[PDB]
Amino acid sequence: AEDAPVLSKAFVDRVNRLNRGIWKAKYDGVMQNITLREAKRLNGVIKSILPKRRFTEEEACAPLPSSFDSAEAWPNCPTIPQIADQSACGSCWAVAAASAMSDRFCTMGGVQDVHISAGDLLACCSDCGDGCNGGDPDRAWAYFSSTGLVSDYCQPYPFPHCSHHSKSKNGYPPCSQFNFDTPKCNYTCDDPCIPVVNYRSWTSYALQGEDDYMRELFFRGPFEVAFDVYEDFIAYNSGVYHHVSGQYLGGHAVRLVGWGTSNGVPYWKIANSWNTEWGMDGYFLIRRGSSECGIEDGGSAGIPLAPN
Ligand SMILES: *[C@@H]1O[C@H](CO)[C@@H](O[C@@H]2O[C@H](CO)[C@@H](O[C@@H]3O[C@H](CO)[C@@H](O)[C@H](O)[C@@H]3O)[C@H](O)[C@H]2NC(C)=O)[C@H](O)[C@H]1NC(C)=O
Ligand SMILES: *[C@@H]1O[C@H](CO)[C@@H](O[C@@H]2O[C@H](CO)[C@@H](O)[C@H](O)[C@H]2NC(C)=O)[C@H](O)[C@H]1NC(C)=O
Repeated sequence: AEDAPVLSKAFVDRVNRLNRGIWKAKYDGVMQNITLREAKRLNGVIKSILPKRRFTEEEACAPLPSSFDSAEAWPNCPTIPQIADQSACGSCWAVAAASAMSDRFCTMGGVQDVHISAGDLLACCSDCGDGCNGGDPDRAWAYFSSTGLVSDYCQPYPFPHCSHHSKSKNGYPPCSQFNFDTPKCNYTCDDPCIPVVNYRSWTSYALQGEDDYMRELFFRGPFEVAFDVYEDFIAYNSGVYHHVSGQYLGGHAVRLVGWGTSNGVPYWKIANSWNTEWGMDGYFLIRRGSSECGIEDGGSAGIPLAPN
Protein backbone atom coordinates (compact mmCIF):
# COMPACT_ATOMS: atom_id res chain seq x y z
CA ALA A 1 0.00 0.00 0.00
CA GLU A 2 1.61 3.34 1.25
CA ASP A 3 5.24 4.64 1.11
CA ALA A 4 4.68 4.96 4.92
CA PRO A 5 7.73 3.65 6.88
CA VAL A 6 6.41 0.70 8.98
CA LEU A 7 8.57 1.43 12.11
CA SER A 8 7.88 4.52 14.36
CA LYS A 9 9.85 5.05 17.66
CA ALA A 10 6.43 5.36 19.38
CA PHE A 11 5.36 2.01 17.80
CA VAL A 12 8.63 0.06 18.61
CA ASP A 13 8.66 1.46 22.22
CA ARG A 14 4.93 0.53 22.73
CA VAL A 15 5.73 -2.95 21.24
CA ASN A 16 8.84 -3.23 23.50
CA ARG A 17 6.64 -2.19 26.51
CA LEU A 18 3.80 -4.68 25.57
CA ASN A 19 6.07 -7.71 24.78
CA ARG A 20 7.34 -7.62 28.44
CA GLY A 21 11.06 -7.59 27.37
CA ILE A 22 10.57 -11.28 26.33
CA TRP A 23 11.89 -10.12 22.90
CA LYS A 24 13.64 -6.80 22.02
CA ALA A 25 12.03 -5.03 19.04
CA LYS A 26 14.49 -2.35 17.77
CA TYR A 27 13.70 1.07 16.20
CA ASP A 28 17.08 2.05 14.59
CA GLY A 29 17.60 -1.63 13.61
CA VAL A 30 18.13 -2.86 10.02
CA MET A 31 14.43 -2.29 9.06
CA GLN A 32 13.86 1.17 10.73
CA ASN A 33 13.54 2.92 7.30
CA ILE A 34 11.20 0.24 5.74
CA THR A 35 8.09 1.11 3.60
CA LEU A 36 4.64 -0.48 4.17
CA ARG A 37 4.67 -1.62 0.49
CA GLU A 38 8.28 -2.99 0.69
CA ALA A 39 7.57 -5.11 3.85
CA LYS A 40 4.33 -6.55 2.35
CA ARG A 41 6.46 -7.41 -0.77
CA LEU A 42 8.79 -9.64 1.43
CA ASN A 43 5.87 -11.94 2.58
CA GLY A 44 5.14 -14.11 -0.48
CA VAL A 45 2.76 -16.84 0.82
CA ILE A 46 -0.52 -16.91 -1.23
CA LYS A 47 -2.84 -20.05 -1.02
CA SER A 48 -3.82 -29.44 1.25
CA ILE A 49 -2.54 -30.66 -2.17
CA LEU A 50 0.06 -32.73 -0.21
CA PRO A 51 -0.85 -35.89 1.76
CA LYS A 52 -0.60 -35.39 5.61
CA ARG A 53 2.56 -36.84 7.33
CA ARG A 54 2.31 -40.44 8.71
CA PHE A 55 4.66 -41.22 11.68
CA THR A 56 5.84 -44.88 11.92
CA GLU A 57 4.93 -46.34 15.40
CA GLU A 58 8.63 -45.79 16.46
CA GLU A 59 8.87 -42.24 15.06
CA ALA A 60 5.67 -41.30 17.09
CA CYS A 61 6.75 -43.44 20.15
CA ALA A 62 10.23 -41.83 20.74
CA PRO A 63 11.76 -39.15 23.05
CA LEU A 64 12.34 -35.66 21.49
CA PRO A 65 14.78 -33.45 23.47
CA SER A 66 13.87 -29.99 24.91
CA SER A 67 16.59 -28.26 22.80
CA PHE A 68 17.49 -29.02 19.10
CA ASP A 69 19.48 -27.21 16.32
CA SER A 70 19.68 -28.92 12.85
CA ALA A 71 23.15 -27.29 12.41
CA GLU A 72 24.35 -29.33 15.43
CA ALA A 73 22.41 -32.61 14.85
CA TRP A 74 24.11 -32.51 11.40
CA PRO A 75 27.49 -30.84 11.94
CA ASN A 76 28.58 -32.07 8.45
CA CYS A 77 25.69 -30.35 6.48
CA PRO A 78 26.95 -26.88 5.46
CA THR A 79 23.54 -26.12 3.83
CA ILE A 80 21.84 -25.85 7.28
CA PRO A 81 23.42 -22.77 8.93
CA GLN A 82 23.75 -20.84 5.57
CA ILE A 83 21.13 -17.97 5.55
CA ALA A 84 19.40 -16.90 2.25
CA ASP A 85 18.46 -13.35 1.04
CA GLN A 86 15.17 -13.66 -0.97
CA SER A 87 15.93 -9.93 -1.81
CA ALA A 88 13.09 -7.61 -3.09
CA CYS A 89 10.87 -10.56 -4.20
CA GLY A 90 7.85 -12.22 -2.63
CA SER A 91 10.05 -15.32 -3.14
CA CYS A 92 10.22 -16.53 0.53
CA TRP A 93 7.78 -19.38 -0.41
CA ALA A 94 10.34 -20.75 -2.98
CA VAL A 95 13.54 -19.67 -1.07
CA ALA A 96 12.22 -21.25 2.18
CA ALA A 97 11.69 -24.59 0.33
CA ALA A 98 14.94 -24.81 -1.76
CA SER A 99 16.87 -23.95 1.46
CA ALA A 100 15.38 -27.10 3.18
CA MET A 101 15.59 -29.40 0.08
CA SER A 102 19.31 -28.41 -0.01
CA ASP A 103 19.50 -29.37 3.72
CA ARG A 104 17.51 -32.61 3.30
CA PHE A 105 19.74 -33.71 0.35
CA CYS A 106 22.39 -33.87 3.11
CA THR A 107 20.24 -35.20 6.10
CA MET A 108 18.80 -38.08 3.98
CA GLY A 109 19.58 -37.43 0.24
CA GLY A 110 23.25 -38.50 0.71
CA VAL A 111 24.52 -35.28 -0.94
CA GLN A 112 26.46 -33.01 1.46
CA ASP A 113 26.55 -29.63 -0.39
CA VAL A 114 23.83 -29.07 -2.97
CA HIS A 115 21.93 -25.72 -2.94
CA ILE A 116 18.57 -26.33 -4.72
CA SER A 117 17.76 -23.31 -7.03
CA ALA A 118 15.01 -21.03 -5.62
CA GLY A 119 15.74 -19.46 -9.05
CA ASP A 120 14.35 -22.57 -10.90
CA LEU A 121 11.42 -23.11 -8.42
CA LEU A 122 10.45 -19.35 -8.39
CA ALA A 123 10.13 -19.15 -12.25
CA CYS A 124 9.11 -22.61 -13.59
CA CYS A 125 6.29 -23.77 -11.18
CA SER A 126 3.27 -21.66 -12.41
CA ASP A 127 1.26 -24.26 -10.40
CA CYS A 128 2.84 -22.73 -7.23
CA GLY A 129 1.74 -19.07 -7.67
CA ASP A 130 3.09 -15.99 -9.54
CA GLY A 131 6.90 -15.73 -8.96
CA CYS A 132 7.54 -12.58 -6.85
CA ASN A 133 3.83 -11.79 -6.23
CA GLY A 134 4.00 -14.99 -4.09
CA GLY A 135 3.01 -18.71 -4.14
CA ASP A 136 2.10 -21.86 -2.09
CA PRO A 137 4.78 -23.79 -0.09
CA ASP A 138 2.63 -26.99 -0.52
CA ARG A 139 2.96 -26.70 -4.36
CA ALA A 140 6.75 -25.95 -4.14
CA TRP A 141 7.30 -29.47 -2.74
CA ALA A 142 4.63 -31.07 -5.04
CA TYR A 143 6.72 -29.65 -7.98
CA PHE A 144 9.93 -31.15 -6.44
CA SER A 145 7.69 -34.32 -6.22
CA SER A 146 6.42 -34.03 -9.88
CA THR A 147 8.85 -31.90 -12.02
CA GLY A 148 12.06 -31.48 -9.90
CA LEU A 149 14.53 -28.51 -9.58
CA VAL A 150 18.18 -27.81 -10.70
CA SER A 151 20.92 -26.69 -8.22
CA ASP A 152 21.89 -23.00 -7.59
CA TYR A 153 25.25 -23.97 -9.28
CA CYS A 154 23.07 -24.39 -12.45
CA GLN A 155 20.46 -21.52 -12.10
CA PRO A 156 21.94 -19.37 -9.29
CA TYR A 157 19.36 -17.09 -7.55
CA PRO A 158 19.09 -14.08 -9.92
CA PHE A 159 18.78 -11.28 -7.23
CA PRO A 160 21.84 -10.08 -5.32
CA HIS A 161 22.24 -9.44 -1.57
CA CYS A 162 20.52 -6.04 -1.07
CA SER A 163 20.39 -4.38 2.43
CA HIS A 164 17.68 -2.39 4.35
CA HIS A 165 20.43 -0.34 6.22
CA SER A 166 21.92 3.03 5.13
CA LYS A 167 25.53 1.81 5.77
CA SER A 168 25.87 -2.04 5.48
CA LYS A 169 28.51 -4.14 7.40
CA ASN A 170 28.57 -6.72 4.54
CA GLY A 171 28.70 -3.79 2.02
CA TYR A 172 25.43 -4.64 0.17
CA PRO A 173 23.34 -2.29 -2.01
CA PRO A 174 19.98 -0.95 -0.70
CA CYS A 175 16.70 -2.96 -1.42
CA SER A 176 14.79 0.37 -1.76
CA GLN A 177 16.94 0.71 -4.96
CA PHE A 178 15.47 -2.44 -6.72
CA ASN A 179 12.12 -4.23 -7.23
CA PHE A 180 12.13 -7.55 -9.21
CA ASP A 181 9.47 -9.32 -11.38
CA THR A 182 9.38 -13.18 -11.79
CA PRO A 183 12.51 -14.15 -13.83
CA LYS A 184 12.57 -16.07 -17.17
CA CYS A 185 11.99 -19.83 -16.47
CA ASN A 186 15.08 -21.39 -18.19
CA TYR A 187 15.47 -25.06 -19.23
CA THR A 188 19.35 -25.19 -19.36
CA CYS A 189 21.94 -23.90 -16.80
CA ASP A 190 22.84 -20.16 -16.86
CA ASP A 191 26.39 -21.22 -18.00
CA PRO A 192 26.25 -23.66 -21.00
CA CYS A 193 29.71 -25.14 -20.00
CA ILE A 194 27.66 -26.70 -17.08
CA PRO A 195 25.18 -29.57 -17.70
CA VAL A 196 21.60 -29.67 -16.28
CA VAL A 197 21.04 -31.92 -13.22
CA ASN A 198 17.48 -32.82 -12.09
CA TYR A 199 17.00 -33.06 -8.30
CA ARG A 200 13.56 -34.30 -7.03
CA SER A 201 11.73 -35.82 -3.99
CA TRP A 202 10.20 -39.32 -4.30
CA THR A 203 7.47 -38.11 -1.84
CA SER A 204 6.31 -34.73 -0.49
CA TYR A 205 3.84 -34.48 2.47
CA ALA A 206 2.37 -31.84 4.89
CA LEU A 207 2.70 -31.20 8.69
CA GLN A 208 0.38 -29.78 11.41
CA GLY A 209 0.72 -28.69 15.06
CA GLU A 210 3.60 -28.32 17.62
CA ASP A 211 4.36 -32.07 17.88
CA ASP A 212 4.55 -33.15 14.18
CA TYR A 213 6.92 -30.17 13.60
CA MET A 214 9.35 -31.52 16.26
CA ARG A 215 9.31 -35.18 15.07
CA GLU A 216 9.65 -34.12 11.41
CA LEU A 217 12.49 -31.60 12.13
CA PHE A 218 14.33 -34.19 14.33
CA PHE A 219 14.38 -37.25 12.01
CA ARG A 220 14.37 -35.60 8.58
CA GLY A 221 15.81 -32.08 9.14
CA PRO A 222 14.79 -28.45 8.51
CA PHE A 223 11.58 -27.91 6.50
CA GLU A 224 9.26 -25.04 5.42
CA VAL A 225 6.55 -23.35 7.56
CA ALA A 226 4.71 -20.01 7.14
CA PHE A 227 3.26 -17.47 9.60
CA ASP A 228 1.35 -14.13 9.48
CA VAL A 229 3.93 -11.28 9.72
CA TYR A 230 2.68 -8.26 11.78
CA GLU A 231 4.35 -4.80 11.57
CA ASP A 232 6.01 -5.51 15.02
CA PHE A 233 7.88 -8.61 13.57
CA ILE A 234 9.85 -6.24 11.25
CA ALA A 235 11.50 -4.47 14.25
CA TYR A 236 12.57 -7.86 15.80
CA ASN A 237 16.24 -8.05 16.97
CA SER A 238 16.39 -10.65 19.83
CA GLY A 239 14.44 -13.01 22.19
CA VAL A 240 11.25 -15.05 21.44
CA TYR A 241 8.94 -12.91 19.23
CA HIS A 242 5.14 -12.93 19.63
CA HIS A 243 2.63 -10.58 17.89
CA VAL A 244 1.79 -7.67 20.29
CA SER A 245 1.00 -4.77 17.80
CA GLY A 246 0.66 -3.65 14.16
CA GLN A 247 -1.39 -4.44 10.99
CA TYR A 248 -1.06 -7.89 9.19
CA LEU A 249 1.51 -7.66 6.26
CA GLY A 250 0.82 -11.05 4.55
CA GLY A 251 1.99 -14.67 4.84
CA HIS A 252 5.79 -15.24 4.97
CA ALA A 253 7.53 -18.66 4.52
CA VAL A 254 10.62 -19.49 6.68
CA ARG A 255 12.85 -22.57 7.33
CA LEU A 256 12.29 -24.23 10.74
CA VAL A 257 15.77 -25.36 11.96
CA GLY A 258 15.24 -25.85 15.75
CA TRP A 259 13.34 -25.50 19.06
CA GLY A 260 14.28 -24.74 22.72
CA THR A 261 13.36 -23.01 26.03
CA SER A 262 14.56 -19.48 27.05
CA ASN A 263 13.80 -18.48 30.70
CA GLY A 264 10.75 -20.86 30.54
CA VAL A 265 9.50 -19.66 27.08
CA PRO A 266 9.00 -22.36 24.40
CA TYR A 267 10.46 -21.24 20.95
CA TRP A 268 11.19 -22.36 17.33
CA LYS A 269 14.67 -21.48 15.99
CA ILE A 270 13.86 -20.28 12.41
CA ALA A 271 16.04 -19.12 9.46
CA ASN A 272 14.74 -15.80 8.04
CA SER A 273 15.18 -15.28 4.27
CA TRP A 274 16.10 -11.55 4.69
CA ASN A 275 19.92 -11.38 4.89
CA THR A 276 22.21 -12.26 7.90
CA GLU A 277 21.89 -8.55 8.94
CA TRP A 278 18.24 -8.95 10.08
CA GLY A 279 17.21 -10.53 13.44
CA MET A 280 19.84 -12.64 15.29
CA ASP A 281 22.59 -13.25 12.64
CA GLY A 282 19.77 -13.78 10.02
CA TYR A 283 17.64 -16.08 12.31
CA PHE A 284 14.71 -15.36 14.76
CA LEU A 285 12.93 -17.18 17.65
CA ILE A 286 9.11 -17.36 17.76
CA ARG A 287 6.77 -18.52 20.58
CA ARG A 288 5.91 -22.25 20.28
CA GLY A 289 2.76 -24.04 21.65
CA SER A 290 0.52 -20.97 21.09
CA SER A 291 0.89 -21.60 17.28
CA GLU A 292 1.87 -17.86 17.36
CA CYS A 293 0.69 -15.99 14.16
CA GLY A 294 -0.25 -19.58 13.02
CA ILE A 295 3.36 -20.89 12.56
CA GLU A 296 2.20 -24.45 13.63
CA ASP A 297 -0.73 -24.45 11.08
CA GLY A 298 0.80 -25.37 7.64
CA GLY A 299 4.17 -27.22 7.24
CA SER A 300 5.73 -28.58 3.98
CA ALA A 301 8.56 -31.23 3.73
CA GLY A 302 9.76 -34.09 1.44
CA ILE A 303 12.42 -36.85 1.09
CA PRO A 304 15.08 -35.91 -1.52
CA LEU A 305 15.66 -38.82 -3.99
CA ALA A 306 19.42 -39.67 -4.17
CA PRO A 307 20.46 -39.24 -7.87
CA ASN A 308 21.36 -42.46 -9.79
C1 LIG B 1 16.98 -17.30 -16.75
O1 LIG B 1 18.04 -16.78 -17.55
C2 LIG B 1 18.23 -15.38 -17.54
C3 LIG B 1 19.73 -15.33 -17.83
O2 LIG B 1 19.89 -15.43 -19.24
C4 LIG B 1 17.80 -14.65 -16.24
O3 LIG B 1 17.23 -13.36 -16.53
C5 LIG B 1 18.30 -12.42 -16.48
O4 LIG B 1 18.64 -12.16 -15.13
C6 LIG B 1 19.88 -11.47 -15.09
C7 LIG B 1 20.40 -11.59 -13.66
O5 LIG B 1 20.27 -12.96 -13.25
C8 LIG B 1 19.56 -10.07 -15.60
O6 LIG B 1 20.68 -9.20 -15.45
C9 LIG B 1 20.23 -7.87 -15.14
O7 LIG B 1 20.17 -7.02 -16.30
C10 LIG B 1 19.61 -5.72 -16.05
C11 LIG B 1 19.82 -4.82 -17.28
O8 LIG B 1 18.64 -4.69 -18.07
C12 LIG B 1 20.25 -5.06 -14.83
O9 LIG B 1 19.39 -3.98 -14.47
C13 LIG B 1 20.48 -5.96 -13.62
O10 LIG B 1 21.31 -5.29 -12.65
C14 LIG B 1 21.12 -7.28 -14.05
O11 LIG B 1 22.50 -7.09 -14.47
C15 LIG B 1 19.15 -10.15 -17.07
O12 LIG B 1 18.76 -8.88 -17.60
C16 LIG B 1 17.99 -11.13 -17.20
N1 LIG B 1 17.74 -11.46 -18.59
C17 LIG B 1 16.60 -12.04 -18.97
C18 LIG B 1 16.55 -12.44 -20.41
O13 LIG B 1 15.67 -12.29 -18.22
C19 LIG B 1 16.76 -15.32 -15.35
O14 LIG B 1 16.79 -14.73 -14.04
C20 LIG B 1 17.05 -16.81 -15.30
N2 LIG B 1 16.12 -17.53 -14.44
C21 LIG B 1 16.51 -18.30 -13.42
C22 LIG B 1 15.43 -19.14 -12.81
O15 LIG B 1 17.65 -18.38 -13.01
C1 LIG C 1 17.56 5.99 7.77
O1 LIG C 1 17.52 7.17 6.93
C2 LIG C 1 18.55 8.20 6.81
C3 LIG C 1 18.59 8.56 5.32
O2 LIG C 1 18.12 9.90 5.09
C4 LIG C 1 19.96 7.86 7.33
O3 LIG C 1 20.63 9.03 7.89
C5 LIG C 1 21.98 9.35 7.43
O4 LIG C 1 22.89 8.25 7.26
C6 LIG C 1 24.28 8.59 7.03
C7 LIG C 1 25.20 7.37 6.83
O5 LIG C 1 24.52 6.21 6.33
C8 LIG C 1 24.86 9.39 8.19
O6 LIG C 1 26.19 9.84 7.86
C9 LIG C 1 24.01 10.59 8.56
O7 LIG C 1 24.37 10.96 9.90
C10 LIG C 1 22.50 10.33 8.51
N1 LIG C 1 21.80 11.61 8.51
C11 LIG C 1 21.73 12.56 7.56
C12 LIG C 1 22.29 12.39 6.17
O8 LIG C 1 21.22 13.63 7.82
C13 LIG C 1 19.87 6.81 8.42
O9 LIG C 1 21.21 6.39 8.76
C14 LIG C 1 19.02 5.61 7.97
N2 LIG C 1 19.19 4.55 8.93
C15 LIG C 1 19.12 3.27 8.59
C16 LIG C 1 19.46 2.31 9.69
O10 LIG C 1 18.82 2.92 7.47
